[PDB]
Parts: sequence; C-alpha cells; structure tokens
Amino acid sequence: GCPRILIRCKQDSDCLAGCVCGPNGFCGSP
Amino acid sequence: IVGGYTCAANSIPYQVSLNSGSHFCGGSLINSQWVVSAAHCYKSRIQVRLGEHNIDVLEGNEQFINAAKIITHPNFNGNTLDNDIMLIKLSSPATLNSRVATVSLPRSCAAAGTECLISGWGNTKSSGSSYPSLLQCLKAPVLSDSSCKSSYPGQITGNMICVGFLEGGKDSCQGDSGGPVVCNGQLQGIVSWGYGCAQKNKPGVYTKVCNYVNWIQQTIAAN
Ligand SMILES: [Ca+2]
Repeated sequence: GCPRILIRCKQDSDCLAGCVCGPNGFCGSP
Repeated sequence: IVGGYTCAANSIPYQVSLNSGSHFCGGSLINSQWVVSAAHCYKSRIQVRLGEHNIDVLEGNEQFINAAKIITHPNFNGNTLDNDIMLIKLSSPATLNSRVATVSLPRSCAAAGTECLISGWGNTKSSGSSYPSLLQCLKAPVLSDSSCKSSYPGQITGNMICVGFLEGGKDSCQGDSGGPVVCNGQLQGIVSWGYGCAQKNKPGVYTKVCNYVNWIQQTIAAN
C-alpha cells in the first residue's frame, strides 16, 4: 500500500515505497 | 479524510498538525510534553501545531512548538510499516485548555465493531486531490482481524488494525498519517497506510497503539 503522509513530489523517487507521484504532485497509491 | 465531515472547531483537542513548512502528518497529544504519531512521518525537524482548526489561517488560539526530540520505534520497518509509531517531545510543554487536551492511551485493545473517530487534514478525494483547510472527522468501526487480513493478504502484522468500511467511500487518506483513531476516549489507532483511499475492500490500516503502551510510557520516562 502507500503510507498516508502528505508529500509534494516531482517524480516517483520523491515518494515512499508503494507510492507514485500523482498527477497533482502529491504522493499516493498507483 | 474521504467521505467524512468538517469537524466543529476544536472538537478534537488532542489532534495536532505536524508541520515542516506545511502540514504533512497528524499526531495526538498524550501528555503536555509529548505527541504520538507514525514513524513514517519522521523528519529531522518538526513543528507541532496544537489547537488548530484551519491550518491555513491564524485564529489566535493555536500553539506552535518545535520538536526537541523525535523518537521512532526501534523496530520500525519502512518496508512493511510494522511498528509504525513515533514519539515527539515538545521543546516546551503545551498549555492544556478546552481546545488543547490529552487523549488517553488504551486501557485495553479495541474489539471488532467498536465505533471510532478518525480525524485529519488529509485528502478528501479518493481520486484527485483536495486538501482541506479545516479539520475533517469520520466515524468508523474497528474491523475484525480476519477481514483486515483478508483485505491485505500477507500484509497486516499483529501491530496493525483495520478501521473503516469494506464498501469504500469513507477512509483516511494522504495527509492523515500519524493522526488519531479514538474509541471510547482511548487512542486505539494511528493512521498508517492503505491501498489508495476509500477503495472497496481496502480499508485504512492503523497502528495498533495498545501494543505500545509500555514503549510509550517508558520512552517518555527516559527522554
Ligand atoms: Ca489556524
């Protein structure tokens, strides 16, 4: 799954394991 | 919080916002000097904001205290998120009042079906992003261990509980991590993780705080 921390991202590596960088620049589940 | 409602101002006085420039996680005030949160919310510097309702507007009633100590559970594991619990020591004690209050640790583990209150400033959409200024609230029941395990096969440790709705639509979400799940005046869960938010058969997964009462009391009485 994706931990529920708010992270502003530019690309997936900005994100914790199990998350990707979403279409609005927030980390979340694929 | 997806599918919840806007909390009445300061109706969840143990709720804090963890801020590193902006809000990024929740936490719960457990004594005047210490906040409990999720370990995956670790950052080397954290500002704790207490008495908040609108995190974007200064109401004049909030307390802003930087963390002096941030202690992740020693066994925390960033890959299965077992032991996803963290203690933050405030650099100065919070002033307790009607809007800034402690929440009790659990006297005992919470039974399936127990109704709880989950809260936070996380995403309110299960698709797309909509981050609220005002604290959101959701009533939700504790799910049985088997249904939790069934929802996330091979992923729920004995240190995790599911709270929510298998039909979807109501859940915590990104930005809610570290926040409280309170049932009968007791902090039973910490927002931890999930597959997306508010998806069918994918309830929120929360740290089972009743397993940590010894670690918590003791970590405090050492730092
Ligand atoms: Ca405010």
